[PDB]
Amino acid sequence: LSTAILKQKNRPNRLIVDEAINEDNSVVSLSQPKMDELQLFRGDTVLLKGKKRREAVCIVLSDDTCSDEKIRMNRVVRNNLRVRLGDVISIQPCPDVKYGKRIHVLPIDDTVEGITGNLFEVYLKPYFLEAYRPIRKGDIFLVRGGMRAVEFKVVETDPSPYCIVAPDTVIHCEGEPIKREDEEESLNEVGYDDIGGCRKQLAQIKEMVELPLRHPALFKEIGVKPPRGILLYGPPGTGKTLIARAVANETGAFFFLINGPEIMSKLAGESESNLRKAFEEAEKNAPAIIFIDELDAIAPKREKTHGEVERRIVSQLLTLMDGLKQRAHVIVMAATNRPNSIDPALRRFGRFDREVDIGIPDATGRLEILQIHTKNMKLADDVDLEQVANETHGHVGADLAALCSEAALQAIRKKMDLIDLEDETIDAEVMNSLAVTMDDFRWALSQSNPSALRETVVEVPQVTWEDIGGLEDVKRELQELVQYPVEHPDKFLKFGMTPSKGVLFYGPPGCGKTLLAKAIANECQANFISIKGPELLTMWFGESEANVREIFDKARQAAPCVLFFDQLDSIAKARGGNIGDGGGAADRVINQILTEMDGMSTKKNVFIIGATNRPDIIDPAILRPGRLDQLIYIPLPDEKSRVAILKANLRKSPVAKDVDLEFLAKMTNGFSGADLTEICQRACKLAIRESIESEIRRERERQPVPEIRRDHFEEAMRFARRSVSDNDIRKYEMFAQTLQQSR
Amino acid sequence: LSTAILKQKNRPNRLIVDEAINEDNSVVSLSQPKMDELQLFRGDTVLLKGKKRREAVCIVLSDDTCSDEKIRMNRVVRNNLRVRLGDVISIQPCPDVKYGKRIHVLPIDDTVEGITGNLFEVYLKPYFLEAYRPIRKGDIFLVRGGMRAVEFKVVETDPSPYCIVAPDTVIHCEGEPIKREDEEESLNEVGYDDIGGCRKQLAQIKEMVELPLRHPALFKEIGVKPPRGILLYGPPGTGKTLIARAVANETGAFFFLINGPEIMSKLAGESESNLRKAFEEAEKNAPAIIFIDELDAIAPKREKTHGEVERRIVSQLLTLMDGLKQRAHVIVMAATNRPNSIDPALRRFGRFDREVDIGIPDATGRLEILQIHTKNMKLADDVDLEQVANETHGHVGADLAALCSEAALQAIRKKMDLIDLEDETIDAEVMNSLAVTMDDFRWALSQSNPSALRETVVEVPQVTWEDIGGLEDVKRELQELVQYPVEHPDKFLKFGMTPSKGVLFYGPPGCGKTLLAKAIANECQANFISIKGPELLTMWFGESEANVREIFDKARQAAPCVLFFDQLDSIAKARGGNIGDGGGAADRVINQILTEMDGMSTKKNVFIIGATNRPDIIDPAILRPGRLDQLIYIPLPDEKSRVAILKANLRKSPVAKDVDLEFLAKMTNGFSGADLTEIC
Ligand SMILES: Nc1ncnc2c1ncn2[C@@H]1O[C@H](COP(=O)(O)OP(=O)(O)OP(=O)(O)O)[C@@H](O)[C@H]1O
Ligand SMILES: Nc1ncnc2c1ncn2[C@@H]1O[C@H](COP(=O)(O)OP(=O)(O)OP(=O)(O)O)[C@@H](O)[C@H]1O
Ligand SMILES: Nc1ncnc2c1ncn2[C@@H]1O[C@H](COP(=O)(O)OP(=O)(O)OP(=O)(O)O)[C@@H](O)[C@H]1O
Ligand SMILES: Nc1ncnc2c1ncn2[C@@H]1O[C@H](COP(=O)(O)OP(=O)(O)OP(=O)(O)O)[C@@H](O)[C@H]1O
Ligand SMILES: [Mg+2]
Ligand SMILES: [Mg+2]
Ligand SMILES: [Mg+2]
Ligand SMILES: [Mg+2]
Repeated sequence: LSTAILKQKNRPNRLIVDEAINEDNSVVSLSQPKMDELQLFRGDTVLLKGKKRREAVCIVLSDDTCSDEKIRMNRVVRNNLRVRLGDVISIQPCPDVKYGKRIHVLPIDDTVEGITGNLFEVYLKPYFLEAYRPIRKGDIFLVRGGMRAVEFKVVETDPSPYCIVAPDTVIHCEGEPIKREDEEESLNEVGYDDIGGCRKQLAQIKEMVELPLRHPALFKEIGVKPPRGILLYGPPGTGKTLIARAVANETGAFFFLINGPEIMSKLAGESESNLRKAFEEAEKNAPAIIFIDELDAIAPKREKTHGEVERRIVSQLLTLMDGLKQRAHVIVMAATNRPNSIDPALRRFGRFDREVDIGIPDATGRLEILQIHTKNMKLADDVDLEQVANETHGHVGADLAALCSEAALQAIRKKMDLIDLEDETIDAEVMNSLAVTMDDFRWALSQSNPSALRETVVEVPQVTWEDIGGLEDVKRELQELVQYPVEHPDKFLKFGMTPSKGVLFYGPPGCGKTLLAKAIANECQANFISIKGPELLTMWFGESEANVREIFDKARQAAPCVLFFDQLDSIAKARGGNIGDGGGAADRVINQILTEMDGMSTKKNVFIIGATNRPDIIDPAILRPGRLDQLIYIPLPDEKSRVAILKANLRKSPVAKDVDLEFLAKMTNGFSGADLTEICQRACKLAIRESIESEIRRERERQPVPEIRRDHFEEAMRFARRSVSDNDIRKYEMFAQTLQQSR
Repeated sequence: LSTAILKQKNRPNRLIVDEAINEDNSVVSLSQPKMDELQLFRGDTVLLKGKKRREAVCIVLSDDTCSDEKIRMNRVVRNNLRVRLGDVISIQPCPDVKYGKRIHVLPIDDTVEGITGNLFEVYLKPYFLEAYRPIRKGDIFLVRGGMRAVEFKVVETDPSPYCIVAPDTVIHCEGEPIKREDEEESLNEVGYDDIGGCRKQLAQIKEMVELPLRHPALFKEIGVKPPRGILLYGPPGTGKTLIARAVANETGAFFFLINGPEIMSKLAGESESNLRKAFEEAEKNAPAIIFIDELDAIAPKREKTHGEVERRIVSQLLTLMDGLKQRAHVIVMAATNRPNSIDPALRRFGRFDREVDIGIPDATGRLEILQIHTKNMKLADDVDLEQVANETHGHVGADLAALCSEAALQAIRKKMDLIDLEDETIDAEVMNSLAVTMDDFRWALSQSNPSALRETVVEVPQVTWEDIGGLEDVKRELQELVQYPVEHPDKFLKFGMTPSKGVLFYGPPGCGKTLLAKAIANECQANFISIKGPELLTMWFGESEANVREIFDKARQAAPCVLFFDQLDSIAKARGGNIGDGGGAADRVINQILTEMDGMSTKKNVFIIGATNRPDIIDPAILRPGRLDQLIYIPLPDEKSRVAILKANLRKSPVAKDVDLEFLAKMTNGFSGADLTEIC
């Protein structure tokens, strides 16, 4: 119930926005029982409160067809109130609305292009002649007249912001034409409703910022001071500065914006004075909100700062934050991608004391974000955004916006066959037939990738489970560990049993350890991170473990995720394996991997997979419970599995019907999966050699091979060798025997 | 569908540029049926649109010999329209072209060298007398008369930009003469047609940079904002800066350049101030393009950056791209060859959201690059660019340009002994005779090596397959090893199986393991990286693995490449044999080689070949198929080989007829090939 502040509550003034029947730009209608409930009289002026602090004046009337909870209200004041159909607005009477003296209204530039008539007599005089229409400073109204309808913007009113347009009120239209860009930017201004997937964080921010500034007495009587510093921290793209934009657009208090690097100045000491002057500018316009974007830019650790001016700036900020209690009416926010780099003194109680964590949205959060970004988008009927939000597993809101933009560009590509770039104009019918479909979202989802992982992505060959032969039980387990919590989250969480956070693959080389990982990457609907072992190591001190920390943190945001540590022999070898280990850089890397895997334990599933080649050198601390709990032995295929391996490799290759894949398996008593592949590649190469010789033979006399035959496999069989010998197999069993005895 | 934007849809306005017959500078010729198709009347003034947003005005005159798909025009308008014979331009009516009031023309300096008379009366007044010539600002036209034909530049007109030179129109030529260098630079300006091998990338960049600018209504209708950030990445020489230059040249929007290190300044807060001033200037002149060249110079990782000024620069860039005050129709482009070094915050959407990879071109793309680079050059008829493109395997566009320059330099060299360095002038006959032959491409190609490989280059003693005696079967496996996947990639795909890309040579010393590698380096048509074993290893903790990674990454960039390990038992030994071996780095290097050879990445045409004296210490993982899958045993020569080895050594050696090499093979039984050479 921490979101009770978000709940819009029941107010009699609340009404639903609906299409108008006869309502013009200055009159609205309410139902007669609602008029009697609100004590609203016909002919009274009423005020409508919408989103983004947008307000308008209209006359209230009675309509017997109007629902009680609903209002009849036309589109001009819809755009004025910045609301759409279905929205909830507030209505109250406004007394003491006097006759207007002078108003300055100016047309919209694109609504008057090519128009040279007398604007007053054609447009303003007939519309306001003896109508007594109520207006507001900044109102937009559409007037019919001349050869094309014209919209105007009110620029000045006398008095302001409310007055009555009387027949003797001075109305003039001279002035510079208002550009469309300003009106469009004001219309597309961001509000709270733009924000999705962070309702809890939105409630926290509102009750930390808006409620104290709006009602300081409500806190005063109970005797608790408002929170003076709020820190918004999270991974890039989550919507921190979007929250800042929403607050700045829909708060009552004056808003001051500070960008960290902007504080810097060349003159000696002027940067601290700039921070100071910003704070006193907040002082004069109290109450106020200060937003310090990129706080880590100007607030590093003073223990680690090598510059005098930066250290002075941090200390000056600390002094200002300490005095912020003396201010009593100023609230400061800060957004940072790395909260850990900020000096801890700025995180002490009384300085950024309450920290809000803007996190990765869930499935319903991603659905909300997608719906928000598709509100201006035009969609067909086949589109279902719930599936799209389901398929985006680790995507942050910025990634979802990128997905929507890519899908729109894909629809534009689909229409690019008809549209011509070099054309001076675009046809109307082609423009109208343009629309976004499910196929565009599916293409975008194909090309979609979280921005956090673009540095860990690798191009993996196309591998599907049918490509892998044998290991049928192993395949089921891998789907039973990965696919069930991904597809059935409710089952696992309800039971409450602790999961295995690892599956170590130990087996002879070429038996499918890496292919199973490729199958996970291509099929399983979870973000995949492939870590080649010795990538994380760095010769420079401290960074080698840092790369381990960031990678483990990197998979943390994108849960569901699979962290594939290929060849654990390098990063995680036995403690004391380097008996000297004077530097300890390898040892500290092994310890760091231990810290992270034990460090995180929560509902969101992050699977760590290691495809070790020879598992005995691995530190057993990795294999001990709590880390890599489940182990799968990837064995050499038997006679039945080998036939599947031969079929899976040869399924895309045209082969003779005479070739018996069952016969080849029993001859290959001990061959691995890779060895069976070499038999097929060797046979394929021999067929190519014949085809090259055949085509040379035919062209030589003038101046082939449709499929691999039985003789081709016969010639390729003699070159075949058994890669992994019997002695190598025993050690792989020996590791299992030692673990089984301990188990 | 990806390159749908690059389709040049056929419209009647699209016409082929053709030579002139009797036309002067101010007219072009169209076929009568095509005129009736577009309702064009003879004598009408029309507006011509060409490359690089270049416009010209010409009069339409009918010709029965003019093709319906072609338009006749002279050299002057073609140089005005920045097009060539065989290009496509758009022709449309240009009404309301008024009579000129007063125009300013300035002659070209090199056409007036030695002319001291009144340029007006000598050239211009006869040129425009009762002609009503249509002219446009910036046009270049040549006038005959006097002592030498003189070109003129129209720098200003009244009205603008189109007017007709009427008899009363004032034509004055006073002013500062125009430099030749400026005209040359403008004529050799770089456009979208100068970039080859990047059709997908050009499609993406045109969709991002050109399409929203030219049609800012499609996105308004569909209700989205097109991506406003492009990050071009790839190995050096692929053309990222070239694509930036083409975009700057061919766009109408204001274009601002930001070189990386130019931002840095002495005084505190001047780097942030410079970035802010650039972005504010772009915002004022919206729509605009900002190009940040060498972005990794000023945008490194904040967590990996020591100096606080650099982190402040990164934060300022982050706030400028996306902050509380969003950008106003500004597109930001950047080019780096290390996209991973860029800070992770810059890569998300609302920033460098679209990352476009300028990869190494394949055969057809590099043929396109060669055609682009040879359009200005003059070549003999015997040349074949297709063969030159086929032979250049790992070359990048810069390397192809270097090949062209080297070939032209060889063409100059061939004509050197005729001409003199200290002579005042070159013989005109030598200049006319001068041309680039196929021999010059062949020589430049022989000396041509990729830029990526200018470090891993060694001198090889030029061994041929005939130098190696015996090993007849092994040679056939080696020749078809590298030839088949590159010469016939279709055959593998038709049979649908991956080629084998690994060979291990093991045998007694002196039997030709290193010799076979020498022959591969010369005879085989693929890049060759030869590295001895221990050279990769380094004192530092992570360097020894990073060295292995960059060699394999370098071989991938140069595919098809052969990566030969001279003593593979050095760098690839059995793990666990020595506990505490060094810092454990030797075992980790084996792991690095293991993942690079066969891992989760897609495998290119990189053939890994290794030779080892003692293969028993080789790590069994390295021997697994998919890594050195073929284990070739090169044993001591039999009697038949011992004859061949003796003959191969002495093939260039004058020997007596009486000595019988056949007997020598029978006496030696366990002799190695090195031992046989010792006798010789
Ligand atoms: N929860 C959300 N709901 C709706 N839109 C969102 C949400 N989160 C992000 N976006 C959108 O995705 C983009 C995120 O950019 P923005 O700069 O606001 O994110 P940020 O995480 O605060 O940034 P940074 O980490 O760089 O400070 C914007 O286009 C924003 O509108
Ligand atoms: N079950 C299988 N079905 C089909 N192909 C297989 C199978 N097992 C192995 N292969 C083949 O072997 C190769 C896969 O080797 P992989 O990298 O998975 O081996 P590994 O057991 O992880 O060994 P290592 O990492 O020690 O070399 C591919 O060429 C693949 O075609
Ligand atoms: N695709 C291409 N088409 C035509 N010419 C090309 C192409 N790529 C490179 N070139 C040629 O190579 C040079 C372009 O170098 P450029 O500065 O664009 O490379 P780059 O990839 O940006 O390099 P770096 O990353 O080192 O800055 C020019 O001489 C140009 O003619
Ligand atoms: N088959 C051969 N034909 C001709 N010369 C040969 C042959 N085998 C060896 N030689 C001669 O042996 C000498 C060096 O041989 P090479 O370097 O190829 O041996 P290797 O087997 O690779 O040795 P190592 O593994 O010990 O480095 C050269 O003089 C070369 O001419
Ligand atoms: Mg932000
Ligand atoms: Mg593997
Ligand atoms: Mg460059
Ligand atoms: Mg050797």
